[PDB]
Amino acid sequence: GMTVGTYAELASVFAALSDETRWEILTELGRADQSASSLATRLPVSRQAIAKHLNALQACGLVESVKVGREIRYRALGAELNKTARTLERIGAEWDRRLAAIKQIAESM
Amino acid sequence: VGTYAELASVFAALSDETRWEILTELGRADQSASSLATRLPVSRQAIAKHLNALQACGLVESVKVGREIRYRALGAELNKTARTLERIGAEWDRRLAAIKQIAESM
Amino acid sequence: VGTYAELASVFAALSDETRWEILTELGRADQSASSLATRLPVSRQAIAKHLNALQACGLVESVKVGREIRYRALGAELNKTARTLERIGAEWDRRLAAIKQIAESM
Amino acid sequence: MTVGTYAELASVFAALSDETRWEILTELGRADQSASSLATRLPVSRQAIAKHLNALQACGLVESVKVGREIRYRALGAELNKTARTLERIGAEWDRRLAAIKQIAESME
Repeated sequence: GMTVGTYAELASVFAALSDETRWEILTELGRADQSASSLATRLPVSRQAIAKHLNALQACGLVESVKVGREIRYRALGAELNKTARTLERIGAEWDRRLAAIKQIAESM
Repeated sequence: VGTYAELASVFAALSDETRWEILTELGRADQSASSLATRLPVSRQAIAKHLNALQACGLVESVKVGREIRYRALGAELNKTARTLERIGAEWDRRLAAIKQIAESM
Repeated sequence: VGTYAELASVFAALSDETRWEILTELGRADQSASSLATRLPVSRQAIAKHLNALQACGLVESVKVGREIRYRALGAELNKTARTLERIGAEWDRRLAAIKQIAESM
Repeated sequence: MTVGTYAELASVFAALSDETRWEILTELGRADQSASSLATRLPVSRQAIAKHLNALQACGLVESVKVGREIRYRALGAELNKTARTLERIGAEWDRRLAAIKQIAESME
């Protein structure tokens, strides 16, 4: 389940989710659509850093822009968190099955 | 919660291709650090540094087997992380579905 | 949906400036095509054409008054139009509010 | 009922002067829809739908809603409400003036 293809496909998500500040942004954006200037007013992160985090989050599919008329807001999306979660379950299940084989053969008289 | 600090650490550990390679190895069989250094293009020292990061976030544990230390990959941490992401994603998905229904339903 | 053919005709009538100018003057008081010419900076040709359009969409009616024909603005037709827009507007504002109550923080 | 009222409302009156634009507004007031969606629903060409949408956006009766690959449109009540306020005022004034004339005529000897 760990193939290099999986890692290459999820690498940008893993990188995105490796930062506490990005989780802070995601949590905000999963609660209510917000502008970058809403986020800047809330968090101790500069407007330019927020822009960079938002671009990284949109590029890997964790955030989408929502532009209504002239107003630009952002929204967190579950699709990539769900995909990541399914992959981490499948890999966790294989490690578990593997561990069960080893425990079982340690018992063989 | 400390939940986001722990998520960030796990993804920081997974984000590195060398750690992914180590976990791929361990996935298939628990191994000593010397074994991993024999198999991979990094030094015994680099392996110990990666292993420390993998242990510190709960993805690997060391275990003394006879006269040697082995490392094992821990499914429980992948399952816990997955369950957290499923919770969070289900709420974002509920909200998206609600928005699209009121905004777009034909 | 008979409403929208009639809405469109009312707005087509209101959409021309010189026709607006005539209509406003009638709203002040009924008058003949003659008195409209005397009172307004407009041609007799334009009055004839716009009075026809205003009548054909129901915003004005002609009345025989002794030996003259006068034209009267029909505030009922404005009120019916305003009431229709207010209903429609209300139905669009409710959908907007609903979307908003889900999508953004109130 | 000033010529300033006309100057500002002129583009709205023009937009509302076409039954096809009313049909497009009715659809967009019930559901945000793409131009493609509208063309599936109405016997109007995509070119015509595009021109009408441009017209409706320019006077503020519709806004675009852009989320992903998707561009949709939404009817907004705001200009309808402003127009209705103005027509209601004008109608009420005509009624007042008519009543005042009736009293003048009754007092004529």
